[PDB]
Amino acid sequence: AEAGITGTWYNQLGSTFIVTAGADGALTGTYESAVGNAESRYVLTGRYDSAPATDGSGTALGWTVAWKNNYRNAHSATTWSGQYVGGAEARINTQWLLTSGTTEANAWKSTLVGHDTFTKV
Amino acid sequence: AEAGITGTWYNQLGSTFIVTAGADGALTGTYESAVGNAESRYVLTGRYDSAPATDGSGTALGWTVAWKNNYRNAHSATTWSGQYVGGAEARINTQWLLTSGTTEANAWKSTLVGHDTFTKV
Amino acid sequence: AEAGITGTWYNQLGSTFIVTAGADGALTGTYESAVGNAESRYVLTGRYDSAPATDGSGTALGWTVAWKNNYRNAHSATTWSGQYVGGAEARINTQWLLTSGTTEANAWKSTLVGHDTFTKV
Amino acid sequence: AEAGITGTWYNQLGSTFIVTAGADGALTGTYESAVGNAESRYVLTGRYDSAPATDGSGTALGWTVAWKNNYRNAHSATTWSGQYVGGAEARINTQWLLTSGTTEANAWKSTLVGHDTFTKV
Amino acid sequence: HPQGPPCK
Amino acid sequence: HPQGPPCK
Amino acid sequence: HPQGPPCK
Amino acid sequence: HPQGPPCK
Repeated sequence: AEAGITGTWYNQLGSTFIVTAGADGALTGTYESAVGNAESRYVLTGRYDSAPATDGSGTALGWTVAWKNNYRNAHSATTWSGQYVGGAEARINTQWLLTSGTTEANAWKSTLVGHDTFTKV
Repeated sequence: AEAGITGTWYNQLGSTFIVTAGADGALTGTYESAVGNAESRYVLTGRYDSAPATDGSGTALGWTVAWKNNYRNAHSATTWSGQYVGGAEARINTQWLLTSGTTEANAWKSTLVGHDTFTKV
Repeated sequence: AEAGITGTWYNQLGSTFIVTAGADGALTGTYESAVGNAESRYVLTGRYDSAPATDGSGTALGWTVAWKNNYRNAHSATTWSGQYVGGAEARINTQWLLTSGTTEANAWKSTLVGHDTFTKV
Repeated sequence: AEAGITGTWYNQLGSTFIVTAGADGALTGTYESAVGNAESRYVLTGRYDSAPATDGSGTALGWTVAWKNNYRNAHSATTWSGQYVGGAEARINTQWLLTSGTTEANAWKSTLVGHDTFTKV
Repeated sequence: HPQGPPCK
Repeated sequence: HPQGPPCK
Repeated sequence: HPQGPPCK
Repeated sequence: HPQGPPCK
């Protein structure tokens, strides 16, 4: 984990996320939306289990991205919860929740759910 | 938001979370499990929409807690995705994902889903 | 369960659902959207654990509603997964998934997640 | 849809589900757990949008399985919410919720969330 | 959407 | 689990 | 659980 | 939305 987590990860939609896993569980980095142009970067912050494992389990982690930067404000935030599996073909398998700020009448429809698999390739 | 978010929040299970919302979207604080004894504190980090709103919408936010500190290592992490509604009775309504690190055979059952409503009282 | 489940249930949004729990696990009934006018009814079908319990556990159940009838076609379906707790104040606590049919480019945003608590009052 | 849905579907875990999509939205069939031995079959019931589409959208559907039959009673139920995409390589992409009946103290951890992709091959 | 609250 | 209610 | 993969 | 695929 940690050293294995630090780096660039790509998902099946063309998004790129670059993160540094700190010694004590911190996750810091940026998320880049497709196209890959400057203004597609958002800050991400999260945490991971720095002491995961005699039975080959994955490392639990999660991070959040608020979709606001100096070019866009999508008035929403997404959190990814999942685990890191290292090895020849390491991957981070996640499920995410994307919540948009709504008025109280639309609160019932404010959150979408999905899943993403990130690889180093 | 921001000033309205900073403070102590309590949920319907007896958990307490204290956070500081930074000027540029950062969320930093600690989560305390019930009982309220020292060793029940974990670090939390997240992000929120610092520029939410002419139609009374809530402020989207999310944060993560890895369940490891110097007394416990539950080999899991939880992410909360939701929105902050301020006013007389402010609240943060969330849905969460709790993922435990598992072996690949148990990966299909690694994530639980729930919802929490936090109030200042 | 079964006899305790059969009846009318109401949720915090003003929706009404009337169901019959069959001896062998079947759940059949109709869901009515707010207002309560004729054209607000949709068919629901589901299943429940007909043999739940020496430790006061709830009864797991789930049902589906496709949002199409002879007045409306919202091109979506919702499934509710939860458990029935009987007694003085019986309730069905659920989490739901609402998926809309989308083109492949919007598939990533096709499902919303929420929770509902139904009571007999 | 309907004719395209009727048949046998397999997921990435080795489970098989056989369903009949009725003219008016009904979904009826059986779910078989891996191994493929008799006692691995459970009844499934659901609904789908019988009138989905001039823009190639998928067909929304959902179904429920209560994990009880004459050999096993896992005191739980799962609901799958998703959409059917037909064509050369048809598939049903879903997200599911699995709820177990718990005592009230464990209700917060009663539901797991996942996703499944079913193909005809 | 039919699953929502009254719109009122 | 630390995210739960009191166990009491 | 019956919804899982083979256990094998 | 910035979390989506390319729109292309």
